[PDB]
Amino acid sequence: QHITVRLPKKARAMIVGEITNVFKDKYPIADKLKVIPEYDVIEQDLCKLLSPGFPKQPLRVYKFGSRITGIGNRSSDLDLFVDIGNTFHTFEHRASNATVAKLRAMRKFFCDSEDWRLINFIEQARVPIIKTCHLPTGIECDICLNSMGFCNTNLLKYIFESQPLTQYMCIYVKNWLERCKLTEQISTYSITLMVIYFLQLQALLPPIAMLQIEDQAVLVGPWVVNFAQKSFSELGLQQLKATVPVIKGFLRNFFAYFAKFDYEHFLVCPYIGQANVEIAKIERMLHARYSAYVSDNPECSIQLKKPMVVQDPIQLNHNVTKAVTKYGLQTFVDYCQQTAELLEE
Ligand SMILES: O=c1ccn([C@@H]2O[C@H](COP(=O)(O)NP(=O)(O)OP(=O)(O)O)[C@@H](O)[C@H]2O)c(=O)[nH]1
Ligand SMILES: [Mg+2]
Repeated sequence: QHITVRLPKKARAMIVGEITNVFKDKYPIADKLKVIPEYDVIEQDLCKLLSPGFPKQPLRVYKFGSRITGIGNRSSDLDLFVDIGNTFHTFEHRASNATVAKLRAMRKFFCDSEDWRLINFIEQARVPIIKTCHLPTGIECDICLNSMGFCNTNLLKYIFESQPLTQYMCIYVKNWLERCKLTEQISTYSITLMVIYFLQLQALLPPIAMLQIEDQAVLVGPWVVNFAQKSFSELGLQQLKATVPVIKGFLRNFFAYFAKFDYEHFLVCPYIGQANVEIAKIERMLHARYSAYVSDNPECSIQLKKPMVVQDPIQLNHNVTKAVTKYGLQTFVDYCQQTAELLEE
């Protein structure tokens, strides 16, 4: 514990190499993948496959995840939420056995169909998923019955489009995480929220709470999933031109910030969007819907007694890094420190 975990060579080679890849090559690819014809085919085939099994039931498919927000690549999976029976606005604190049952019933169709290959069936994840290759396109699809990802995907799109610097940084840190082999502890989504929070502290992104001042709210259970698509100019937020030197400097400060962050006392909190949000105080700073929810359901409050706390800005009871261990956090912090050193001018 007294020794820093050495930054893996595969990451080191990417950092000391020019960041020009993302600006010139990976960004155009990521932006194209927000919309391609292949997704239409997948959604159609999913409807063709499943609606026979649920003939008299409403059915809609939603695309979400890294491809749809604009930080994906060629090899990314496509994340799909299949809503059977208009469950969109229903929130399940934990995947209900009925929901698992629904997914199990859906698995059979992928095994018997010719256009699909069942790759994996994951019942015991936070979000149970069917992992299946859409053979006509070769795209690996992760199919779930949870609407929240679609909702926070629409928020990230608004953020990325309003402040492209955010998207460049998420592409960079996503690749960094993969080269550091930290994906088992710190997910792409977690680090996306950390980029967003870091830029909120630079007065370049709004607190999400400032986009949900109600006058109306769209809810999934107790969570407010819509938001006002405010002009950044009416928020006084300047929209930066992303240049290689601008991205490099913000990346350097991003890594230095999370290298020195106090994870024992503070949490990453894009909902509040302010510095030094205390773990001991966050639950009283959340609004009436959260307060009422945990009052009646104390067991569903955010998990704060964990090495690393990164709060989802919509599903406010979700610590996205709740799985990070003491040593996983140490590794992340050590890598951030060495990365910042390598990015120094
Ligand atoms: O803790 C989590 C993880 C994931 N998600 C939601 O699930 C989506 C897909 O989750 P994901 O694990 O596929 N992460 P993603 O951003 O797609 O990146 P990649 O590694 O390229 O797949 C994310 O983009 C979020 O919308 C959550 O809402 N909470
Ligand atoms: Mg994904």
